[PDB]
Amino acid sequence: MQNDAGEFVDLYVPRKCSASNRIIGAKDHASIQMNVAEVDKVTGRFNGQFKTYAICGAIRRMGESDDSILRLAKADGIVSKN
Amino acid sequence: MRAKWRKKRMRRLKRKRRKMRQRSK
Amino acid sequence: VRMNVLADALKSINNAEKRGKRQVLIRPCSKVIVRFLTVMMKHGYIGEFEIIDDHRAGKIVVNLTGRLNKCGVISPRFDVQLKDLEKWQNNLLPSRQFGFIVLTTSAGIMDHEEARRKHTGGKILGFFF
Amino acid sequence: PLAKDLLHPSPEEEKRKHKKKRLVQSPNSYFMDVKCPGCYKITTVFSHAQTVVLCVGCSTVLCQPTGGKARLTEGCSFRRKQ
Amino acid sequence: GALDVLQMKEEDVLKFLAAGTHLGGTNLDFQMEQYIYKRKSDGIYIINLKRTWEKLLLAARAIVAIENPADVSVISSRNTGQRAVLKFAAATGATPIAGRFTPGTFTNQIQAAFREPRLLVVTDPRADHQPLTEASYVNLPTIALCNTDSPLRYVDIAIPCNNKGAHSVGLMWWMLAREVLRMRGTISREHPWEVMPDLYFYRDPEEIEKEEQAAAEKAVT
Amino acid sequence: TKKRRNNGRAKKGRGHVQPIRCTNCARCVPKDKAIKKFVIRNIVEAAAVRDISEASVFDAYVLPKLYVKLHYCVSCAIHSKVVRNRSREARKDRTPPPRFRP
Amino acid sequence: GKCRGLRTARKLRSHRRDQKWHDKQYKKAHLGTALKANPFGGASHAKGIVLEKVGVEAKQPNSAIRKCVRV
Amino acid sequence: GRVRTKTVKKAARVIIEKYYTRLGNDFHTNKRVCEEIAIIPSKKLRNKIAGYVTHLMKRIQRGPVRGISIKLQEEERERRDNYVPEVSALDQEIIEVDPDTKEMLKLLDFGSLSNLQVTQPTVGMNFKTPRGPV
RNA sequence: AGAACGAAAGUCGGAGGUUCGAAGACGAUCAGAUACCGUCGUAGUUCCGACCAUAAACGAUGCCGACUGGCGAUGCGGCGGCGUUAUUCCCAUGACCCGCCGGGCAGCUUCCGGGAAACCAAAGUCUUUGGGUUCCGGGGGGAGUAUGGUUGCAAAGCUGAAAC
RNA sequence: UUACGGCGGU
Ligand SMILES: [Mg+2]
Ligand SMILES: [Zn+2]
Repeated sequence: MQNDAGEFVDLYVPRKCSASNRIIGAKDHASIQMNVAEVDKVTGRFNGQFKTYAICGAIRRMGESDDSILRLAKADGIVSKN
Repeated sequence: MRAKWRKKRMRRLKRKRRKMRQRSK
Repeated sequence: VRMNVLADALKSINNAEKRGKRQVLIRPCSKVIVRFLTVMMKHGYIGEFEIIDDHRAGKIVVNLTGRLNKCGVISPRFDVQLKDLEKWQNNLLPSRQFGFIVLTTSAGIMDHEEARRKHTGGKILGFFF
Repeated sequence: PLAKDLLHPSPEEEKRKHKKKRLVQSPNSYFMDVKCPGCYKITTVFSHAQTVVLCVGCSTVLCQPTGGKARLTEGCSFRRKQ
Repeated sequence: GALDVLQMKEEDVLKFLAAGTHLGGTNLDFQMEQYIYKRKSDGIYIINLKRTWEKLLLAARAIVAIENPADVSVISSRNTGQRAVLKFAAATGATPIAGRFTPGTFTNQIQAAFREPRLLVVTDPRADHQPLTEASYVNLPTIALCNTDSPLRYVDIAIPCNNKGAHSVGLMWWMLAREVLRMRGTISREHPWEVMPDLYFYRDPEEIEKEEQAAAEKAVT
Repeated sequence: TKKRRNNGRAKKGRGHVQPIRCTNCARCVPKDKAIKKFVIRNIVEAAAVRDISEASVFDAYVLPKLYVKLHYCVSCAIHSKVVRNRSREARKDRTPPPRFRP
Repeated sequence: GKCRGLRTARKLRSHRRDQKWHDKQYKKAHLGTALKANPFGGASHAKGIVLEKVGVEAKQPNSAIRKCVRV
Repeated sequence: GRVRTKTVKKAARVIIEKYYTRLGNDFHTNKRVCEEIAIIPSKKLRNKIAGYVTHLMKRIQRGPVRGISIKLQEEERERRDNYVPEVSALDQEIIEVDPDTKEMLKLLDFGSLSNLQVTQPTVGMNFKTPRGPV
């Protein structure tokens, strides 16, 4: 974690969500890491690249994952912008 | 013995040592 | 009957960030809570915030982020010296690395690390981490 | 509902709320124009009036107060001004 | 979509409105206030059909993102949506668990139906909440084509269409099945898809075998 | 252990309801504690109806109802069996039992 | 709960010097009447003559004749 | 006392599923089938399994008992796999709608496109059944 | 510090005394019934004027302030609405229907959280501890007793130990 | 309707 000599001293850096930006633990088994597969501009077919979004399990169990992934795809290449 | 019939027997008792201590003027 | 409008301002932040929300609403302003929030803005725990200026003490909408844990207050505004500031750290900070208490000096509302560089003591105002 | 942009609302959702508790406070009142039928001056009575208001020439009833919003007795040349 | 390739395509909206799917009426969940338009004069709520179109293309993007085709655990409990699931999974090559979901299936690793997917898709949230609860433990996203009633705890790409009508449920499986194979190379995207959506509608009682073969004494007998 | 959320008595914003007296044992209970029952039983004991119509001078005579409100203490509600011992997670329901007229 | 504040230390001190009179092993060290009460009287040992040998009985689970004197 | 045990009711479902075609609705023939096809240890449960197997043989030829044998198993492919109709109930060429649901497909940019005549839901608000006990 | 109102029972004075009914009498029941049951019944209930200041006076939760989920309602106003309905043959008002706003007793649910757990949307914002401020608890007994103070017509209340 | 009791330590 960037010590005095600046070398990486940690076990591992775990994930963090993008709905409430909390730190998903090693046992938070309600936390999805989901894939959204976009298509190219011309043929509507799976060109080969996608997107990844993590949702922490506490914000899942609360009730607004669908409110979340609408909004965290809203800015990010989606259908709407409306 | 109940709590209120612990009172009544020790209310009947304290109205006696208020009277026997008053006996010896 | 609102004794300490700072403490309500920070309690409104503390409950609404653990829900994970992006925005809050602080109802009465003061010139001691706008200078409070620009301390944790220049250290980047929160971000943009508006002063919704009405003619009385206006509202404040803070765009929260999600870098924050607890932003409490010290409700007695104690005095703290510079031989005293080291005991306030290891009572209520999570570490010696990060977090800040914030004490209002005679020279302006500053951190604890900014104050010991300027080498003035003042009254403690709150803490955030 | 984690990220409702509560600084820019639709003003007919902001119309639903109290006269306090709004993003900026505003009364639910107005001044309104009243012409008695067969007279020659507009009267500009407040909407939530409280007294038995008399007119200038035609000394008769002009508006009658109630719980909230004072009732105009006769159907008059009436509109919500400014 | 963002393109014209993935747009609303007005002619198929004539299958939405020939299946209902703008029907709610009773009342609404507070986290499906976003997919509403208004209450009718009847007390009934109607649904902005571009919102259920924008999520359905978003939900079909989720299935194509799964590499293994025999992996999206497609489940249902209520009867309308049991014929639909079983040849959804025959169409796009998925894994169907129809009827009564056996509790302790996704993750109790001893018995025979120990199936561990990487995505899930539901007919109804509150009528089938037992897999919703269990998919929260193998950290596995679910997609529930939810009505204005049904709650939204363990769901992720919840489609706001309908879950109670007979023709309503079967079209939404059809419209999703047409799309998930259109993001694959199957449907040629200009020519229509040949599987007529009457195939996905819930079965009547056994008055079937009278009326269909009483219109077949000139082609068989 | 607080057994019941409302404490048997369905009052909220009061200090004192009118104490009414039980119907068979004449015991004093408050008005909203009492196990209420309202009986609209026919007076004729409807086995005994086509034994009086031969004796009736009228042909379509509407037999009168009988209107009694029984209000109980909880002690003589159980022993005379209008209420019954129940279970934990089936106490929190305020519904009456089914009717079933025949 | 607690009144608090920077200037209220008179209330917080005249609340402690009388809520200290309610725990016992302070109270039998400062109240005085429990200092006279013990026969040793703030001491550790005492001499005394023996007046009577007695045998008391043991408590509820045991049964024995414990021997004592009457100093 | 007639009620039949588990291991007889267990061993009948393993037979009659797997040998649905090698049977009949006769007790005395299916008695001889059951000894031929699986080792029964003694005579009493031989013809007591056979009785319950025949109890299903007059039965699973009528209705949907757990009868996943091939004659049932391919039969519902006349139902779910077959039966594509010639008229689509998605296509009536006329659908009747509401004045607000054409507001919904006016901002969906579709008001001038298809036929779509309306039937307005009437004056009312007589939903929400009269609440409480009577 | 200080005052006010305080159920019942109670005490004092005067009216009144139907009913119920401490005490009491008597009959039953019982080994024994000074208890349950039965009958008669005094003080009391009932009003008036003076006193007493206690109750499981219980939401067993001091008051004030904020923030933090949802839904269906019920009560009071206020605003706006398809309509049916009232004299209404039209108006303006009442009734019902759909909402929204504020305040009130509340309710159903939930993994916001909390808790020893029952459970509580406050008993939550608490080892990530600090929004005011009041009273009060420190193992159980001895004890709400002893003494003193004061109050009271009396009963008793308030203040309240220690030996052991 | 009546229906009370059960020596001390394991
Ligand atoms: Mg008692
Ligand atoms: Zn009774």
